[PDB]
Amino acid sequence: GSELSERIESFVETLKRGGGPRSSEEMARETLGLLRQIITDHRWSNAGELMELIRREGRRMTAAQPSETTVGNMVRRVLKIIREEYGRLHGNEDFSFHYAQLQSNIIEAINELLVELEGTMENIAAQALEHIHSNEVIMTIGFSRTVEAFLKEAARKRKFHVIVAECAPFCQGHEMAVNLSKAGIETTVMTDAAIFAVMSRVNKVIIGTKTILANGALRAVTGTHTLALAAKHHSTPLIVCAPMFKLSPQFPNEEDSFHKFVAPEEVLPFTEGDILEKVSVHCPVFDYVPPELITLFISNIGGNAPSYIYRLMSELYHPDDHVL
Amino acid sequence: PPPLQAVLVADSFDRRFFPISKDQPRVLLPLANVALIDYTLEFLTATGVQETFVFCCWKAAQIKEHLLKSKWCRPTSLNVVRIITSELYRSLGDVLRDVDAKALVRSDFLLVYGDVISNINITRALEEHRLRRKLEKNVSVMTMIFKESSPSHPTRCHEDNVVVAVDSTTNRVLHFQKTQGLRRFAFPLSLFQGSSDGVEVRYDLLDCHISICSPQVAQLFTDNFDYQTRDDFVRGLLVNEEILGNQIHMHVTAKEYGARVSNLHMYSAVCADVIRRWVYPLTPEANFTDSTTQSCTHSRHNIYRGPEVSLGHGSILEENVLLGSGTVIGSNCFITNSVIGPGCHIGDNVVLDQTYLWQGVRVAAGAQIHQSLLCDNAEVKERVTLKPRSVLTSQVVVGPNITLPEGSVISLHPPDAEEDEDDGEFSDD
Amino acid sequence: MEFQAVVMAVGPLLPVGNKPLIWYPLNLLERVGFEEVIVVTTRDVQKALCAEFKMKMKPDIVCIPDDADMGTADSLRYIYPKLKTDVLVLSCDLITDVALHEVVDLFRAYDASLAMLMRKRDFIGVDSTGKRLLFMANEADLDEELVIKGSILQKHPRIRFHTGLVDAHLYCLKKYIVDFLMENGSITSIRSELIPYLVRKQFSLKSLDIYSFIKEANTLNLAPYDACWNACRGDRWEDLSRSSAQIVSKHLVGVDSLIGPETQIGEKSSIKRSVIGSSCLIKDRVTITNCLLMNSVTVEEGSNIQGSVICNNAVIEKGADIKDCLIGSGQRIEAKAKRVNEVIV
Amino acid sequence: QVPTRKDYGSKVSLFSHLPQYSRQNSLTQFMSIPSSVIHPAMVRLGLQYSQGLVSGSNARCIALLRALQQVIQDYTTPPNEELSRDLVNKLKPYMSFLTQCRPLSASMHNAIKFLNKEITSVGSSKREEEAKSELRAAIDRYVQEKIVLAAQAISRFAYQKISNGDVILVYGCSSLVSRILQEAWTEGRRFRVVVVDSRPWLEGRHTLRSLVHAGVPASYLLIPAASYVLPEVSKVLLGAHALLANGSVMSRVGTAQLALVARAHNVPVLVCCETYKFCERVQTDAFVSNELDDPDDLQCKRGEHVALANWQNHASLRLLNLVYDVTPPELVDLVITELGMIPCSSVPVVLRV
Repeated sequence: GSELSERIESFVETLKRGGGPRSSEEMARETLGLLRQIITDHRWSNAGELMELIRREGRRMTAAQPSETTVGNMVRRVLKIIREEYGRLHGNEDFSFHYAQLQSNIIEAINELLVELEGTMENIAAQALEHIHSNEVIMTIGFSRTVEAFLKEAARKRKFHVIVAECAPFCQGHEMAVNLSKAGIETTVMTDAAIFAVMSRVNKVIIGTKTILANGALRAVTGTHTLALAAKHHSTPLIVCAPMFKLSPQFPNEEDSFHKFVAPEEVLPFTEGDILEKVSVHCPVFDYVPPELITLFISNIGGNAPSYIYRLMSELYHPDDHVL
Repeated sequence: PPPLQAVLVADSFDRRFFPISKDQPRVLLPLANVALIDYTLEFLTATGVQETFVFCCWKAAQIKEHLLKSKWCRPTSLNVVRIITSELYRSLGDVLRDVDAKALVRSDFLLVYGDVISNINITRALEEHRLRRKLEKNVSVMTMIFKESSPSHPTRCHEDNVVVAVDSTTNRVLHFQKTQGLRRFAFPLSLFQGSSDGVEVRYDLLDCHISICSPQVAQLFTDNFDYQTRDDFVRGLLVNEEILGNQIHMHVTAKEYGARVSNLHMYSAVCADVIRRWVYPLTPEANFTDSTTQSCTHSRHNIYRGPEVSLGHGSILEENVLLGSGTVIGSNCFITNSVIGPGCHIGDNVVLDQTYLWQGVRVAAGAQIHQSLLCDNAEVKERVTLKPRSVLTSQVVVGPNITLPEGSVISLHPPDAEEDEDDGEFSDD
Repeated sequence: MEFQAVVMAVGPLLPVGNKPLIWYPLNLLERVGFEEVIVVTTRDVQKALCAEFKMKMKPDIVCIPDDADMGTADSLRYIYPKLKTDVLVLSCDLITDVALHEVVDLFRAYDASLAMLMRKRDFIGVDSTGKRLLFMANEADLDEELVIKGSILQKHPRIRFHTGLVDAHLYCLKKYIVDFLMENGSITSIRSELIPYLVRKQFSLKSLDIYSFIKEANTLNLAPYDACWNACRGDRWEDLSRSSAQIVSKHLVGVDSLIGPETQIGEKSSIKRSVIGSSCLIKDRVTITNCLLMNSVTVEEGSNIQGSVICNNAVIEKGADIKDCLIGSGQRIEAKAKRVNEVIV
Repeated sequence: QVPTRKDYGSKVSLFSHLPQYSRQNSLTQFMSIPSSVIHPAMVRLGLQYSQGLVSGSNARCIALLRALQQVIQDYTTPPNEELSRDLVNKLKPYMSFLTQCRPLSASMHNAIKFLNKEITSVGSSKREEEAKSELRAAIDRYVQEKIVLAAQAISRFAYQKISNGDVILVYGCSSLVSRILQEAWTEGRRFRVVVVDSRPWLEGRHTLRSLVHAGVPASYLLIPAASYVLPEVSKVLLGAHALLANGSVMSRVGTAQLALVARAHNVPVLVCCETYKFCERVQTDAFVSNELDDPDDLQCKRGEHVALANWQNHASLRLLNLVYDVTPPELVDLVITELGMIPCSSVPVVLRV
């Protein structure tokens, strides 16, 4: 009553201000932890009112920061779990055709989900080996921990290069290049205005993305649109290493602030002076790669085309939970 | 560690915003249609302050009633604002004597004035300050905060420059002085006496007024009944440092941001700043305060637009505009850089360059406003043309065909406004 | 031809130490280019300073005696006739290991008009970058309030101050500043009425900058015998690449010292961390000294000393018991107990 | 003689044939101070190149032509040796020195070729005085009728291919494009401009602080995010540091990326180049002739601990930063020059005969 309430408040806070926790996987983990707290130690009797509670909570949990859509699709997945569990123990209306056994069963489903979600990096890693060959080239914009495990375990058997460009709005790919070269993968850094030059010398593009929309048109750290577009221009294949929970059943133009216009004090620093009263410096940190540039999503169940993602949608999130 | 208090003197102790400060205090003016005191409370909650002893002298009733329906008064907040107010005290020094006599605070508060617009995560500066303090037995009492800026940035008004001669080894403070009309600069050569290791005098600081303190600071304020500002406090301290040293310390920040609205020009600049995302996370779309009235939804060109604006035909919004709820922009309009609050009204062919509106304002056709605040309910009639910085507030009215000169503040109170309210600039009574 | 590196020398006196003093600026100006170098002399102690200066081993010089007595800048106006390009003045008193391809590099880099070396009252204000400077003045003019023109603070909003910076009097002037110095007469000193003036006049587009490169290698000396003693103490080790050509046996106590030719050491004498090179009578007992010993020395019969220097034509033998005394030039003190006080000269 | 500054750190495998000169160890260390083998003018210019003082190609060619005017003002003929030959045989090591400081662009190539083909066209019966005067005068006619009458006529052309309300896109520092806009605003028209600029050598703030000093609005965003402005954009007035012969447009590092995305959003691309940038050299891929920059500057000040503090301690890690990128000749649509708005692939038929 009070503990869960202060937890929800602290969580909507540290989701509304900045990045906390850091790794998106850890955000999924804490969202499932909070949702398990709610599904266990709250007040609800019928399954329908429980769905409505998860609704009028997730509305806020996703409207706090409407760009971090890991928590959003985690809510939607627990909703689909409620629906599937209802379908099972019903043997579409929502009557309390069953009781507290439902609670333990939902907890079991969420525990199985949390376990198969903890073992995500290990799966994508142990299946990375089947895409890389000796003496080739791999660009990785930004710094994604999953692409990181991918490219730092697929170097226990082969040797290549990883021309890791850097996200320019605020240089974060540098930590990526360092965390590779400490494992010794002949890396290379450059400034992301240097892509349509070096792209003629690239054998593959393992970008890391924040989300995957329905069409497969992902939503990834900025600049990745122009990288992906140069890749399409050379028809060098992209291997968008994006795990399962980073999926989301929304759609391209179904939202404003698709991007995330962040404090433009890091593009044109404040120390500038007079001219900062007339210019309107922009800063979108999240771009929108169109679908047909992508080629091969390495989910944690094996590769999948781009024009196959809607099946994963219909298998993960219910077709009526697209507005929540 | 113990919690981290923060005194909050929510009353600007000089009548800088006349004739407006008669209607409502300066700690309730809306920048982004949100009250300043909420900006500061949100800053303090973000940094992690456990309690903010909001103090008040002018219109205790108004601030108190506003703040009870805040998002902090409700018991869920991790930052339990406790409002203390009296009609006695009149200057910041009296506030410090108050927090010494009543003996409320315990350690390391944040003597921030009422109305800073900031998002400074000072936790690291606090930690470095506590290091400096427990490292040498309570001889570092005040760790001001300061923002980088080139000396010509428009958020810099003609009374806030602080040419602050600082040692550069441990970022110590040595001399502090405002520049309200100086083409020279004075520096007592006593700075150079001991530490030949460099005194990086700086003119690129922008006074943010977030000076940390300690219980010894309020103690020192009791020691002299003639301390009546943070400014002259640090001046007197750094003058008679030789006995009872208590050396100040500084900590500049580069990638954060923070200002303090003093007069209306700095207010204009800082409104434009909070409009153009310059202080994200604090920005309208995020709706840091929990209300549906101004729950805006971001858009391209930083042209915000709240719910139910129902703008008309050919009304081409240009850039940096906000639009609170309920408004209705007429046909063939043109708005840019404005901040149209809630409940407004607009006519035809009525440009609004750099203006600012608050609520209830109802501009009619033909008007051509510019850079000019218009306070609550400040109706306007047709075929009028305002001019820069032409404030007009608090149910004032302007009549047909009667423009105004350049700087012409008009309102309803007789002797504080430079004109009076009537069917124009003429016929005052 | 780009420079004509004249060398200020205005009031033996100068060529003191283990090597002649003027030899240090002259070696600095003949190690990095400068196949020609002008020197200046006056009638301060003799018009004929050139006669004895011509005993050197790098002759590519042009000495010029002058009138009775004057300052420094007036000497530059004196030599102005034979001056045609960017001047690089020095001070005959300079001992350092500066890569002058730093200072003149800084001058030639930003099309400047005045370089100057400087080593860490003299209120000197260097900008944030570390090279350009903004505030130069000594408290001889300003009384108790350091003043600053508000314009230079608006332009360069981060002025950095340094208190204890010893100048090294090296310069690299352009042409128009020397022409200015010639047309005007009110200025009778370079580093005291030109530098504060030139800085004071940042603007006359024809702007005129100035760049005071700071370093930590070595400094100059002067008549201060403390400074001279310390400078010789440092140069004893600095002379490794700047003895080097000597004919001596050294059969007693001495190591890493300036052991020069035209002498042969005997035995039974212990003085290390000392300086005795050419013309050495080292065969008698000499106790622990660790100090300088100038030219034309004469001492024997169980001596002793503690951090002191004895000038030309010195005679203190048969039990020397004194500490920190400057034995004069031509006095012989043998039977007396000298305390820490100086010698009558 | 003049040494050869050793490379810095380690390049990238695909770039062994290119010099990665740093900025600290300049090439004034190992020379005489009153420069003996090099002229004082040329050593000044080579230095203030390597420091990174003049970067805009027009500024490059201007400073070079002025230093060469100085050299010609102080050249003496050795006895029994013609001017028109010993002058060139003396100018060669200066060019090798400039290359040792910061590799020559295309502007300097074409300037040097003009000079080495104009000097040779002076008569052997011409004394040093009149020939030196005519050399100075020809250098002035050059620097006047190809970069000061060019910019004029090109501005007059691009003033009639710039509509109203369209948000012209620019890229970084360029004398010609900023002159075009500062002249196409104050001649009646009105528009917007959105400037992009890439790090580390953020040479766009130049265009900014030159635009918002003539009134016209602006907008500035790192070239990554330029995949997002391009919905609005109605022209792309790129800057080009060099033109080539296969039609390509070799310029600063982002230009290629920008042209590609601005064609895949369908906004028409342009460039602006003057008659003296139309070299005959061709280059399909911007890897065989670049100018690698001091790598140790990519490292930005993020948070309190710079991510690349100790850079070369890591064995495998190998920074680099290209400074010249080529656009394909198929995206470029215009090449505005003082003889018209010639199309892309029609450069070697026109600006070579």
